[PDB]
Formats: sequence, C-alpha cells, structure tokens
Amino acid sequence: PSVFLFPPKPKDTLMISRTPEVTCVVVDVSHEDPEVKFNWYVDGVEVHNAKTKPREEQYNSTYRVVSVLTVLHQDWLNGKEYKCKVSNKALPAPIEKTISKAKGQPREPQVYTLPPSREEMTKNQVSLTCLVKGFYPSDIAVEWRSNGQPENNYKTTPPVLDSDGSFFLYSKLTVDKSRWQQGNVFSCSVMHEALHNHYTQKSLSLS
Amino acid sequence: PSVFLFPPKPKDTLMISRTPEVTCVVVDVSHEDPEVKFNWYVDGVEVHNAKTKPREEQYNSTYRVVSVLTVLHQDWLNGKEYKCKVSNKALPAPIEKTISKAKGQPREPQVYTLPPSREEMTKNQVSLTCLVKGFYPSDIAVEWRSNGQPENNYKTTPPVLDSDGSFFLYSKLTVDKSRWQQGNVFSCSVMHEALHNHYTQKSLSLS
Amino acid sequence: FFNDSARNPETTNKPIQEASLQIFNIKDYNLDNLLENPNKFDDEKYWITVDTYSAQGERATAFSNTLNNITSKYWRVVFDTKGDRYSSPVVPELQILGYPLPNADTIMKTVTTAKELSQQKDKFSQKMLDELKIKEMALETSLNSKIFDVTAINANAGVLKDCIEKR
Repeated sequence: PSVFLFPPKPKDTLMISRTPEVTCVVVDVSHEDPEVKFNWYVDGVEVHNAKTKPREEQYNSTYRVVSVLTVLHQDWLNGKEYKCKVSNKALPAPIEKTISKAKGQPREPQVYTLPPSREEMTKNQVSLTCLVKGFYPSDIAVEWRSNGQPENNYKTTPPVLDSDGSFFLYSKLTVDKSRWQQGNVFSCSVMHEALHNHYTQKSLSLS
Repeated sequence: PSVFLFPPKPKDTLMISRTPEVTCVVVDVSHEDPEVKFNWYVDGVEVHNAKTKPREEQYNSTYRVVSVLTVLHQDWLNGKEYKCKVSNKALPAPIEKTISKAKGQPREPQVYTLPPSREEMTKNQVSLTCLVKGFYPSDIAVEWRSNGQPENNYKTTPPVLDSDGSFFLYSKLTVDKSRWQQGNVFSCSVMHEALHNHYTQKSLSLS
Repeated sequence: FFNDSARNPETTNKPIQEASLQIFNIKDYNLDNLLENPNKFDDEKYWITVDTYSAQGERATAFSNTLNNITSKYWRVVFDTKGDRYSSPVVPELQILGYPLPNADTIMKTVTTAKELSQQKDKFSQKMLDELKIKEMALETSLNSKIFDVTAINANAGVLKDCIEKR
C-alpha cells in the first residue's frame, strides 16, 4: 500500500470564507484486508475531525481509500506539520506521511497588467496578460473579472522559479476585441499570503 | 525495477545541427543482480547503436542505469515508436516502455512580444514578455537575444493547455531599464515544427 | 458570546481574550453617515461601550452578562485574541438577548427625559415633580418586571408620554 498526502488549494488557504483540505490518498490497498484506519496529527496534536471520502466508482484493480482533513487557515500559514498515519491489517506497521507549507522568507507579488500585442490587434480576439513576479512561496491564486463580473475564458501558467529565487507566472485572459476597444475594465486579482488581506488587484483598459 | 522512458529535447528535434536523444532511465535496479541489457526498437526495427551512460555520482541506496539512444529527427517528427526493453536477471520477464510524438494536427505558434508594464517602468529593472499561443504539440523552444548576442537572464513558462485545445506559454526576459530606454533590440526566437525552418522571430523595442 | 470550545471541545483556536460590546452614538452623529459610509465609522470614539470583557481566569465555553435596558438598534462588537500573526477570533454565535417591544426607543426616551426633569430643582412644584416620579417608577417597574407584559409598559409609557410638559 502506497500513501499520497496532498496540500490544500492556494485559493482556499488565502480566503477565510473558503475551506481548505489536506487530502491523504491511499492506493494499492490490500484486497484481502481492506480496513484502513487513518490517524491525523498536527505537530503531535492528534485531531479526530477527519472524513473518509466514499469509495468512488473505480472499475476494478486497486482500492483507493481517500481521507480528507479540514484545516485551519492560520495553522497552514503558520506552517504546522499535518501528518497522515495510515494503518492497514496487511501492513506490518503504519505508514506515515507529513506535509507543510514551503519554508522560507515570504515575498510580495508585484502584479502588472499588460495589454494585447500591437500585432494581435488585427485578430478578432485579443489576449490580456497579467504578469506576477517576485513572490514566494509558490502558493498563489489569480483570477480575472470584467466590470466586476468574474471572467470565464482565461488560463494561468504554473509558478515558475525565477533567477533570484522568487517565483513568477502569467495569466492569459482571452476576450473579444469588441469589449476591449469599447473600453471595459478587466482586473487581475492576485492572492498571496504576503499581501493586505491576502489580496490585490490591477485593472487594465484601453488607452 | 522501474523503467522511465523520456522524449528528446524540443530544441534538439527542431534543429538538424543538434542531436536528439531518447533516454531510458531504470531506477530501483537489483543490488544482487545489477546486469541490465537494453534492447532498442523503432517500429519493430531493432537498433543496436545505443550507449549506456556511466553511473553518475549518485548517493548510494539504489542503482539507476540510464541508457541513451541517438535518434533521427525525421523519425521523431514522423512519430515512430521508440521502445526501450529493459532486461534484468532478477526481473522474471523484460519491462518494455514505448514513446512517440504527440499525435494530432500541428498548429503554427502565433508569437507576440509585449513591452514592460506601465507600472514596472518605475522599477530599476523591467520585464520583456513574449506570448506564444495557438500551437500544437507542446514540443517547442524559445530564446531571447539582444542585438544578436544571446541573452542570459530570462525564464520561459511550461506549455499550458489553452481552451481551444492548443497550448501557450510566456517568456520573461529580465533586463535593466537602461538598455530598454536607450533603445536596444530584443528578439524572441520561437522554434516549433510547424514553422518555416522550424524557426521564427519577433523583435521588441521602445516606442 | 461563545468561544470555539463551545462548538468543538478539542479545538486549537485561541479563546477571545478581550471583547467590547458597543452601541452607536445616535444622539451626537448622523445615522445616514453610517449607512452610506460604514467604513469610516469604525473607531471607539464614534460608538459607546455598554460592556467589556477581560479573560482574567481559565478558558470557558462562553461569557454572559446583564445590560441596563438598551435599545440602540445599531451595534458594534470587537474581539481580540492577542495571539500574534495569524490568530483569528472564532465566535460560533453572538447573542444579544432581550424582549420584543414596538417603539422600544420611544419608551426609553420617556424614562431618560423624566430623570432629567426631576434633576431640575427649580422647574416645577413638588406636587407635580412627585407626580412625575410615581409615573416614571410605574413604567420602570413594568420594564424590570419578571413577567414581561408589553401592554402594561405601553400603558405606563402613555401615561408618562403626555405628562411631559416642558418650558
């Protein structure tokens, strides 16, 4: 049996209204003895508020017992060690897995909105860019919104390691040229632990 | 023993002067019987021109036998199945792994250079951006160069899957504001199989 | 108000160390300033602290305390754990308890003004000043009655309403 502990979504840990989860998947679980007892610790403080997720509809082959744990934002951001101790009857002794936030001096993300290229103006659609650099750790979330209304058609690149040691990423908002030329507002909404209320915006419009 | 077949570098397969390699790593190799016989096939045509790489430094524990194969560009671009058949004495029967180029209609990368942000002009350094979108497959390479001289300080994001089905990526060239304001030329040099000579450039300068 | 230990006994959240229930200073400032601009109005100066808390003891499920018959419909409350970076307050529920009473603001304005008139020594004869106190204590009795009859409060308020003359 193999264990796979996973961290919470950046967006969840940087917004108190949302609820972050520390998932502990267990694959290749014994078909003979499928009993799995999860024990959850947070710096030794064993918690008992976990929730085993229902056995999803895998066709055959291997049992995959997931176990979720709802976590406090502060506990994650402070960087407490969440430990998932899996216990199987087939297993001679329990498998432990530990995870925590990236350990290092946090840095503020410099957010910059870039307009469509001079060449791309010929095309019927345009690409609004949002550069986000000089931030640490990689835990970050970005969103677009046009005139308050959250945007649908955009994509964000993974955090890429910069030369100095910080990370960076871009986010491409694909919109029609009509809405750009007409003069709407589009706002890149970055979210990082080293910001005011873990939040900041940069607007973008035609000039 | 686990086998890990890897494709060639995009830059190597798109330049005939460079030589592409199809690496076949083998990890968790038997400590008792460390003999590994690699067999290499290309659509059944067994080739015998491979080279087992010397055991790199390594930090003890588990043997990691790498095996490289030099390949023809045309054979990769045509999309021939390179198969790595690992054979160990401890292993009851040989492990095979197969790899090929991404199968689908190739698409031309639309290259667009974007200048530094209006806000970033206050900073002592600036970030020259190069958007590259609407291309397939993900096999692509990008480079900057200022006044002919290849650039050092830049980073390129991984190919990200776009909404339509194509990929895209950005490339951030970090330079001093002096060289930008003075009025140098910086050229984003994209390289993709669906281009003229697998190559195209877009220059960027102050206005 | 409750601590997180109320909701989850075995919680890791730090309890509220100090808190302050407050009411809006309706007498001084304008009400429509708070409605339009609620951000600006978020300082201790603009509100009136009716009761405070200071956890000078062991941890508890909740803190509760009586209040002196308040009406002010707009409230402010603050919660401080004092636990350094990332020490968010957790209050499962905040209870402001009382009784339903139509025009509770008008009724209590009658009592507070009736006290101010009895302060005026050289205003009216003792014969009418004594009539004030008997009408005011009648109402205040029905306010702090164990059984809360609203009709009795409305009656004594109506008696004391037109009793105020002014000069």
